[PDB]
Amino acid sequence: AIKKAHIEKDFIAFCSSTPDNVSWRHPTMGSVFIGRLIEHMQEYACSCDVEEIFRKVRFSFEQPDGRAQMPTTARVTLTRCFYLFPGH
Amino acid sequence: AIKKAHIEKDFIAFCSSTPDNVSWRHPTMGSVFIGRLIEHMQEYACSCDVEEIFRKVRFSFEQPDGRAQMPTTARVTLTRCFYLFPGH
Amino acid sequence: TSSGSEGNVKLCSLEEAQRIWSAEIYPIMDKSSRTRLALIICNEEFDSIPRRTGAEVDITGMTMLLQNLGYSVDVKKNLTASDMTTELEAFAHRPEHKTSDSTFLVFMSHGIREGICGKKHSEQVPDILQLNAIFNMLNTKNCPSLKDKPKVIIIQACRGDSPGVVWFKD
Amino acid sequence: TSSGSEGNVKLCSLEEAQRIWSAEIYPIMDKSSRTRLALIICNEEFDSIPRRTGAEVDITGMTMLLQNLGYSVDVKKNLTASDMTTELEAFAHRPEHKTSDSTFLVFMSHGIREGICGKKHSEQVPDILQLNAIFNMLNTKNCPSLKDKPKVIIIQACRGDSPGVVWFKD
Repeated sequence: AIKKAHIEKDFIAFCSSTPDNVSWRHPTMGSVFIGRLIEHMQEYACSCDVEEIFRKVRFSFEQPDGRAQMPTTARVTLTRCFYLFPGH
Repeated sequence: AIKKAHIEKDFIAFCSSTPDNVSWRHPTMGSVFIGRLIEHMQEYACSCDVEEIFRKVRFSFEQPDGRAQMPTTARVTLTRCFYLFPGH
Repeated sequence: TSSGSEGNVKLCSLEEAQRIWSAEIYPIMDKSSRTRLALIICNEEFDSIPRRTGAEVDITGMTMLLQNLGYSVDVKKNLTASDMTTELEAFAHRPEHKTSDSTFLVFMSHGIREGICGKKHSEQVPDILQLNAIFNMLNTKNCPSLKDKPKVIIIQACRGDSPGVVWFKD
Repeated sequence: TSSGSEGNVKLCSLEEAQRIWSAEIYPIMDKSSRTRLALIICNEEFDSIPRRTGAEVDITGMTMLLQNLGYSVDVKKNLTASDMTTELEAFAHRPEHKTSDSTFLVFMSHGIREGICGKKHSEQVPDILQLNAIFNMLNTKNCPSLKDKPKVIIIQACRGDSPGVVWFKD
């Protein structure tokens, strides 16, 4: 027996900036978005689902300085909450 | 005094299906995605933020029938949770 | 009750509102002074592509829902991509957005991979409004009145010809 | 402690796990049997466009983080769009995905509006991997092993030349 399934489902993409816009990278400290994502994942993976962690990363970029960027969540087909449950 | 602000922020888009794929509409009952969105908004606006409501709509489409579609959240720059607080 | 302004939308109680309330939620303006706006663009009658039967049901449902959530709803029907652009530009310039905390945009039409079809659309001469254009017209540069405010875009449309399914054996 | 397998990632306690646990969460496979996979593609050295200094810091950080979250990490460096495609195709065919509950994809390179730049990219002859291609290669049709499983895609790249800011007076 064969059954139908959605061709595209359970995806989430997280980009370093909005369309048309630059993303910044420190020559010694690394990419701003990457460093910020790691920091938030380390802190919030235990209690927050992936979508919420990405939202928190976005909020941390809210106040623009000389080198501004706004990370974007794109093409989301997550039907459930993705919890990492670190340690498990 | 002038200050910098992000060109694109606080957006959320919700599409009726995934890219490349069809969206269905009943000739008398209306569009499946539209009817389903209204139903979920009526029920969950009181307790859930907009992003979570959209996720619930996605889950309701999980099991594919003869006319399948998977609604997609796109280009999200919401830095906070959007609660409708109906009645307020 | 359905007789009220909120209609069929389940109400949030004062105990529920305080249970949610954090510094990670969008602020909501006072109900007595706020002027919330929403826009529905729905294309039903087309020149070349078949008529969208049941579109009026979607208009009714969405219009009532957004009114129940507290938005004043502008409904525009059967527009070209150029007319949609002009209407979006006019919507972004509305002074009520300054005394609003958010907005909703609803698009309902035939659709392809490139975007949403206007009333004059055909495979010979395309009449398409891209999602990118909607975002640009409503962003901080072109709509400063909705800065820091949630902008929800809803699109009912095909994004291609594929059924969106694959087979698997259980 | 940082000496453990989870490193600097704060651990979820058993009391916290039950507090979260509902039928709206992705299932997690047994830790003893699961074979979680992750892929990092990072382009540092290019033919025409300048070198991405500090990319190694990103590789280290992301590699360690995903390992801390329980993923076996494959790291591939300095690839063209064609080579990225081939690597993605190979990743989608990995048998470990069948005994995995999820995956992470990380892309780190120079970028334009159309997508991510390969090592051979120039304005004369473009070498671009589009986001659409990544999704297609990892979907239910081309990667049935990750059906119903969360696929997280992370992209560090420019999406254009604009600074992404507008001015306003306070």
